[PDB]
Amino acid sequence: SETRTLQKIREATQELLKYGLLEEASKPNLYRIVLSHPEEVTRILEPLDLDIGIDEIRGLLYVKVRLDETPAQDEWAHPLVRRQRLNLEQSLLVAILRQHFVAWEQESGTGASQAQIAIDDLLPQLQIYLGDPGSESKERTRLLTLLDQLKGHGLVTSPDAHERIVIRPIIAHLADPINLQALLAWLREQIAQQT
Amino acid sequence: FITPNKEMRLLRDHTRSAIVVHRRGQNSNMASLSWEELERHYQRRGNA
Amino acid sequence: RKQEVPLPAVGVAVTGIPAIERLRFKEVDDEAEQTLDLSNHAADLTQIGD
Amino acid sequence: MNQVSGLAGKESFILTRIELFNWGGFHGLHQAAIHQDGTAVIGPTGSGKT
Ligand SMILES: [Mg+2]
Repeated sequence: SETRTLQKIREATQELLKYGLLEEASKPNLYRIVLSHPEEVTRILEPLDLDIGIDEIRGLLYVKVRLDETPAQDEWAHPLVRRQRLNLEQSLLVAILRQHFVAWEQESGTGASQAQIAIDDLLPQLQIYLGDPGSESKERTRLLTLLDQLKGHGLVTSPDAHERIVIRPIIAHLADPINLQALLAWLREQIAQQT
Repeated sequence: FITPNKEMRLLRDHTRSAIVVHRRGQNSNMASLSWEELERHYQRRGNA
Repeated sequence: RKQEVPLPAVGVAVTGIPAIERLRFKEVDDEAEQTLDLSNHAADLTQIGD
Repeated sequence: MNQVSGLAGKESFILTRIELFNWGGFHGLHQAAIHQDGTAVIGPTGSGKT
C-alpha cells in the first residue's frame, strides 16, 4: 500500500539504534549511505527525540538526545536513554584511554589512525591508582574484563591475537571530559601526598 | 557603574564611593573606599 | 526444557539506546578537611601604578 | 545634587553590600560597600569587576 523506507536506510537506523555508533572504518557502506541521506535519517529519528551528530573528521556517527534548547529542563531526561554512572575502576580506565587518545592526536593530528596499545602498557598505569590486587593473573583478568565491559559502550576494540587494543573514535565525544582530568589528577596527587 | 579606569573624573562627580579591585596572580582582592580617602591616598603618592 | 519454541515476538521493547552522551563518571569523596578560613583580606590596600 | 538623592533610601530598596566567598579568583571571604547615592567600581583590565 504505502511506500516503504529504503532497505539500506532501515538497516542503518536499526544498527545505529542498537550499537549507538557507526564507523567508516568498520562499516563503510552503511556509513556512506547515511551521510548521503542526512534528511531522511534525521526525519526518521526526530519523532523519538533522537538525532545524529556527524563527525566527518573522525568518520564517526553517534546518537544524541535532541531535546529543545535550554528550556526550564536544564538537564535533559529521556525515556529511552537510561543514564548510567560508571564505577570507579571503569572511570579510571576511561580516563587513561582518553589521555592516551588525546596525546596521540596531539602528535599524529586529529583523526589519525590510532596506534595500537599493548595490554602490558596499561597494567602498570592502573597499578598506579589501584596497586597490586594480589597477583598478575588477577590484575590481567580484571583489565581484560574491564576492556570487555567498555567494548560494550564502543570505546575500545576487542584485544587482538597479540593482546593489543585500539581506541575507538567515540571517546572524543564523552559527556563531560573535564570530569576525567580532574579526578585522575586528584588521585595522582593524593598518592604522592600519602606515599 | 563599572569602568576599567576610563572617564574616572566623571565618576567622581556623580558617585560618592569607589571599589578598587586589583589582580595578583590567581587571586583578586577588593577594597571599598570613599573618594576623599582615595584622594588622601593620592596625596601620599604626591610625595613622589 | 531449554529448547526454544517457535512462538512469535510481541511487546518487543526498545530501550537502552546506547547514546554516548548518557554516560557519567564516578564520584569520589574527599574527606580531607573543611575550610573555616574567612580572613577579611584587609591587605586590599591600594598597590597600583601611575 | 544631594537634593535629588533624597529619593534613594526613602522610596526604594538600594544596594549597599555584596559578599563573596571562593567566587572566581576571590579566594577566601570578601565584601564591598555600596554608597546609597551611587558607587563606581574601578581597576585594571581583567581583575574581577565583572
Ligand atoms: Mg568583565
